[PDB]
Amino acid sequence: MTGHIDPTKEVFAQFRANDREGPIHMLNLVRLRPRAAYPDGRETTGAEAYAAYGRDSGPVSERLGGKVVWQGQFELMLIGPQDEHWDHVFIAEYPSVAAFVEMIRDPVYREAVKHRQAAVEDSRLIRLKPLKPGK
Amino acid sequence: MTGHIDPTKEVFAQFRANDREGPIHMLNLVRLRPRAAYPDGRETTGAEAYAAYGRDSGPVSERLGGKVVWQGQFELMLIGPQDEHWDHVFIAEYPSVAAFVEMIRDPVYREAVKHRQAAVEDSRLIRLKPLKPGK
Ligand SMILES: [Cl-]
Ligand SMILES: [Cl-]
Repeated sequence: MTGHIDPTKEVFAQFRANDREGPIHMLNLVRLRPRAAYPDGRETTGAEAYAAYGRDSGPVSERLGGKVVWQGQFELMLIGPQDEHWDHVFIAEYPSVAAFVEMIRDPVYREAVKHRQAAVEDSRLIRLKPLKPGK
Repeated sequence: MTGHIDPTKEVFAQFRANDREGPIHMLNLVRLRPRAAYPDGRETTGAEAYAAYGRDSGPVSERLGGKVVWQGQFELMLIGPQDEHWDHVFIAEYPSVAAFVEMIRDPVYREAVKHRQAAVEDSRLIRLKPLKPGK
């Protein structure tokens, strides 16, 4: 897959534009590459690289209010194409758009994400407003 | 569009094949038609048809242990293609694979789902095993 790894500048501007007060839930669908694509040639698995991203970004996220509020192990694409499969599926909550922006501006995060860039073959990051589960 | 609306028979077999004990979380991503595509030709919005699906399927789901455990309003595809957007995004929990199979076999559900078939332009239905949110 030549898939989607990073957000575009235009769409991130849209993210920041919609700054309504309230938590944001970030649904992540991540397909990891078998071999990590670092610029230096280093040879490691996508999983190992994604782990490093996690290890190094965790504290920044935690400090600014991020928390993983749901996580699941992928078992089956019951409706959808079979070429779609995800290795990590989770929802991260942040208490504000501003918290998320501060995370992605953090110098420590900006280094950690270099690992994500090397790790991810394809992904989705869907921004949602949480609802009371009654439609 | 030619999206994915229903599960294929082969993939549903795989779903039933994996009958490990424990709840299942079903992540639904649903894109609705502007105009519902029933056999009748009747004019209703996709939203109206999906409403009817929910209305008539709710009791069956409830009776067999189904519950919506998380639900969100789509705000932005931050990472991914901009043509991907979803009108309904939620996670339904069932206590077993069998509970879910009994739902989709229920004759009341089998009529309700006709509304889903009319409503949905494209969708994903991802089966997950819930994890304790620590990687
Ligand atoms: Cl996130
Ligand atoms: Cl479901």
